[PDB]
Amino acid sequence: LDLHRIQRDYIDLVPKHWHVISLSLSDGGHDLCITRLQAGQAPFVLRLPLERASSRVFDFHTGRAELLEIIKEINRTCHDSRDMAAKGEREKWWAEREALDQRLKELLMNIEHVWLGGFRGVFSQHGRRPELLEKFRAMFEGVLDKHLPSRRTKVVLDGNVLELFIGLGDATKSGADFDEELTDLLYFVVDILQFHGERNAYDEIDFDSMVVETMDALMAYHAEANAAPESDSHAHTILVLDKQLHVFPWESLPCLQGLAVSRIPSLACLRKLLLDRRRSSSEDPRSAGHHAPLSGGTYILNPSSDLLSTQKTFESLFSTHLHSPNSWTRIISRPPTEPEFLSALTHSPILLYFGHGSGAQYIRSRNIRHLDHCRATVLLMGCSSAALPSGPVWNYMLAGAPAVVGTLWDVTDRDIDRFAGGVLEGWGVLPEGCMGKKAGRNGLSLVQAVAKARDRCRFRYVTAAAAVVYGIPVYVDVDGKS
Amino acid sequence: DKSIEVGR
Repeated sequence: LDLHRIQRDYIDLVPKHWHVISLSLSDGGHDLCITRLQAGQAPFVLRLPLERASSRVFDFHTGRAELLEIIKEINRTCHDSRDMAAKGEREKWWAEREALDQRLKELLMNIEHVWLGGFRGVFSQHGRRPELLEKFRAMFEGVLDKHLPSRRTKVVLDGNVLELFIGLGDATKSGADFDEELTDLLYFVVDILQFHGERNAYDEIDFDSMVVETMDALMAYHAEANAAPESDSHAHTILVLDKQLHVFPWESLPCLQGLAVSRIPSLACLRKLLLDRRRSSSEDPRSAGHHAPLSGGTYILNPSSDLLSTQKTFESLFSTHLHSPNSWTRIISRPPTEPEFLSALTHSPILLYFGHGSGAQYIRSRNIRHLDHCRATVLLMGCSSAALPSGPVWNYMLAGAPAVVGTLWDVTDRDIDRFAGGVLEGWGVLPEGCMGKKAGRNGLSLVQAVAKARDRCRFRYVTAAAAVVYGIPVYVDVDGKS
Repeated sequence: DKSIEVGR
């Protein structure tokens, strides 16, 4: 009823090639609750016991404690930098950060392996192929008929359950191994049957054989699916996270790294941003996003004057490509006044903040609330600009910023600059090849650009995993005007 | 031997 009302009043207004994923914990923190919502689709509702493998492993408290310890040490490396700066202390500094990168990598790997397991396909953005799914249904039902003691009335599985198998990915690729994932999903199927009154004992089921036959069915699905590949769906995922789950870099889970994923405080917030989308100046999936003109942006570069490498990296590029030809406002090597900051938020389609922190030292959060409307899509390239709910990102979302890019923890200048440069190139703010005068530009959504830009960092986990975007997909409108 | 990076 409430899921019915949520579907009708919120989700069915969301672009149909996007989906919304809600992540929360059960009372004791024993289960990960995942709800996938999509316009015109029945909801996926999952409750995943984190320790389910044991009775067939680390609990939430253990995982979160490990994460927070890693983050604490990462933050320490970002500021002990100045003191350590020498010539052989360099080696130790880089070694420490490499070790932390590996630690965080392994934590995310373990979360994906143990907590998500075979349900990682719930995050899949693959397009629905109704005719192929029913072919898979017939084969899979054949597997159940052959192997379940209960079939020596039959429960009929929902299509969304079958889509979890498809969502594991291309089973025909070299290196593909779905055995553990498939085992996890076969337990799920047996448990669904059990729930609806078709009962079986695990011990009487040859799961290993079902895995082989199910994998063979998936190879048949994907062989045929690959003959008509998905060209460009502009699929996007929006995460709604419960309070304890924001600190996790979900987007950097191995199975999510390639996907365009953003976060949103609430469904109410998502709905508001969608109703305020600007159309491009131009059956076109890009039309689902907000379109921000390239003209008239603002960049705030090295406002505290001490970030000389960051200034050096971008100042000439910004003068050449933004200030000179596209009427951008520039604030360089001086602090912006609060009126300047508020004016940029009000008038600029894009605001680039390349400085320390979130910029809260220059503009009060409550004045971001007083704004009749926040026009700007905002990139907060500084330490913990989206971290630790209440915070700067919260207020930009309240103000109606279409999107805000920020960091979950502290970062260092050159590596976040590599990321930022990648975002601007992918998004089309700067021409391709600028960071490596250029002309010709990409047109990824901001969310797609952020996901791709994580590749640019020396540390995918220590640096890039910090980077997240709150809001909806934003496209640059190159020839557009406000 | 790359210079230590400066904090955000």
